[PDB]
Amino acid sequence: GKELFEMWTVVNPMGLLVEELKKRNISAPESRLTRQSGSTTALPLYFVGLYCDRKLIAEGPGETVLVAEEEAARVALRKLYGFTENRRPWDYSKPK
Amino acid sequence: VQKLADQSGLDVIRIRKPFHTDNPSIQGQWHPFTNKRTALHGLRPRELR
Amino acid sequence: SSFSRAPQQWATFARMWYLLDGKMQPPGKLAVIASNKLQGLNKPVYHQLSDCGDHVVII
Amino acid sequence: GLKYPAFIVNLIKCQVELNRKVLVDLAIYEPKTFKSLAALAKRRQQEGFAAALGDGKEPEGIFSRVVQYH
Amino acid sequence: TYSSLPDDYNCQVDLALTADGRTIVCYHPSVDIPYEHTKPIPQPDETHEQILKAKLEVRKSKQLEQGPMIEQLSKVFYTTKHRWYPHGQYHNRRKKLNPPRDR
Amino acid sequence: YPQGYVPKTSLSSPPWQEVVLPDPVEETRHHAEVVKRVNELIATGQYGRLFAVVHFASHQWKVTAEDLILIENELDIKCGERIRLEKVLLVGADNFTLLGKPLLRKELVRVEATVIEKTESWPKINMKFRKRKNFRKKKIIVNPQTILRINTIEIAPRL
Amino acid sequence: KFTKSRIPDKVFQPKPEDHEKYGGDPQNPHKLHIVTRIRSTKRRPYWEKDTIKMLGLQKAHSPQIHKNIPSVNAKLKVVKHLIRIQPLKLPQGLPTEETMSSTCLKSTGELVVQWHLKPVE
Amino acid sequence: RMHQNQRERELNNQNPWTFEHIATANMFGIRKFLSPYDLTQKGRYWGKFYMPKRV
RNA sequence: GUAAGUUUAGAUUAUAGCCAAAAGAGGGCUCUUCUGGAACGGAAAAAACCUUUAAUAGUGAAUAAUUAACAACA
Repeated sequence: GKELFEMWTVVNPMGLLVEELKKRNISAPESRLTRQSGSTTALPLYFVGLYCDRKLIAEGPGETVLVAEEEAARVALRKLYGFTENRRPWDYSKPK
Repeated sequence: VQKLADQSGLDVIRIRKPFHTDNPSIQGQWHPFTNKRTALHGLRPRELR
Repeated sequence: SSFSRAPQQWATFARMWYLLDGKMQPPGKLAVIASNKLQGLNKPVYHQLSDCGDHVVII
Repeated sequence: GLKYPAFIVNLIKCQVELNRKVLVDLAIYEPKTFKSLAALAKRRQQEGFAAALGDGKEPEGIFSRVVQYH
Repeated sequence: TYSSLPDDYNCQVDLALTADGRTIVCYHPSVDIPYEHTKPIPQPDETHEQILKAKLEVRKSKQLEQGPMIEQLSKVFYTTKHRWYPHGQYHNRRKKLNPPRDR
Repeated sequence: YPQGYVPKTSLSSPPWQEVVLPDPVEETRHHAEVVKRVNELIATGQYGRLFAVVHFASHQWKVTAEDLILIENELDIKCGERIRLEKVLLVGADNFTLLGKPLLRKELVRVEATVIEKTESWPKINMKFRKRKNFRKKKIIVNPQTILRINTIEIAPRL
Repeated sequence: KFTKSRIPDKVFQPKPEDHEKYGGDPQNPHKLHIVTRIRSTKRRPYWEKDTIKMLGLQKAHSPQIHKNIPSVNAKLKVVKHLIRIQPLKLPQGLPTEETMSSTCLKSTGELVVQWHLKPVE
Repeated sequence: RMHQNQRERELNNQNPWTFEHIATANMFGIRKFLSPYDLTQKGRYWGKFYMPKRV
């Protein structure tokens, strides 16, 4: 029940993401605003999606565009490293 | 004596729910934007462009 | 899925803005739609103690 | 786009015996699975409408076939 | 296009029956947002605290008195004024120190 | 103008719109193709966590691995013992789900659980409404309980 | 004064159309009744309360087996409004000592002598 | 003509259920709520009032 | 169809009812006679009308009663 970044502290997640994408020779992502609500009020909701080659890789929610954009980076990283929430459960079945 | 063996030391008091899960969702928790269609150019209603 | 705890909670309980057009409509039928969204009965996460209403704008 | 009576009744005619408590869990926590069930109930409703309007001996719907036990 | 629900918002539903007729198989892949349906981020001009301070601007009388301050707060968050007043010592001492947490 | 023709009016046609169902012959072919794809996904093991709906005792539980369940009666099983839940109504993954009518076949799905604790409930007060109620015309009810931990959910390519 | 009443005999003489509707041949009459109580005896006269106890119909929605003979029928007519009568049916024959432990009654009124809990196929 | 009309109404009535059958056969135990005269009058008379359309 | 009934021995309390639905009798009361009732659901609140075989734990399920009904000619 522990999320990755709760056990590992990473500042500037976007910077780490850029380097990782370079290693696999992928283009830098393009940030865009997928969904929006209540922008002018004091309780706004933002969805920001990182698009690569006009193809969606990750989407994240946040209170502000900067916060939401940073959230999208963490979602992307988790998928790359295969530490997603819906990943295969660990295996204690083996008696050996 | 047998009852004591089976028990764990946790307090015997009202238990709020019978079921506990740390991974309730596999497909993603519901939020208002699920089940809402997107629009071309991301135009909010009545915005002229 | 795979969001952090706080953004996940923020997204689920966010409040939405809606628009209704009242030209030539009967006032009673307009009220039924507006009352549904004001209480929050359009959300599967509705509870009487959760304050899950939305904004409604009528013209 | 479904009313409550139509959704619940048609699932029963498909031999699905999920109770109301578990259905709420799927809608909140399994949005894609709930949508699949929504289409199934709608289709069975349409098959019933076609069988009603058409009269005489006609083939029964694909999802309107009832498995039997003994 | 056998599915009776449009496939354009949440997922694509494909329903099939097994040969024996005892099981129903569901295939529901997710739908991604098209690039043509997005907007660019407004990079030119943000912490939520900064938004609040602009909203809760202190203009006249320096720190306002209770009443006028509460009326300002109610407008920003779309509530009534009654929400914002304090309570007595009887109610404050009943409150739980350590309420339970589920996960 | 053919016989039995009515000019279009407000009440001429029903409010609902009639639909045309797909033909049976082509649909069966499509059904077989869909089943084939899903079976390959199971065979290649392209899935993550699985969740199942299991009928146990007299109740239905949505379940997943590592979950805790509370049963409000004694079971006759020792602590630390493994069990198999045999009435399963639904198994699901990220991209596909399987529905029984009303139960899935034994081959497809296997769910195993373990007995963790055997206990009793906290005292519950029952006090019937009667004239001259009194404070001592009262009963305390305590019931036995057991706790199960779900261990694994498995599927096999036999659709 | 409210008192016991006697039904006219014509009520129990059927008509040809009734035989078609309910599907019972006026020959080869069935032997055993299935009776269930589907209403309450409160607010009813005491004679109806006593008969319901004689016929064993104390619990509602539980079937009781009785003989289709005139003496029994005289009592059933008294409480006709509180009960439901269905004729018994034995598609696979009367149960024997071998099959006594495998019978099961369906809602249709059929006492099958084999119950496997498996798809018919 | 009134008597002839009354006969016509009874013969062509499309209601399967009539006051006379239910009262005489005590369906529902309806006789708990009725008077002896109801069997004779067959629901056409109530107190001193005559009902012209009751069949 | 069904499980009570008589005899022997011992023992108090009670001896003013209430409303609904029938049939009468003195003319709205007042008596006499047969039936029913005393919800935690329903009829707006609701002793007396209607649904309701006892009483226990459960984040299961099928049902009962259920104040509403759809101004001319012909």
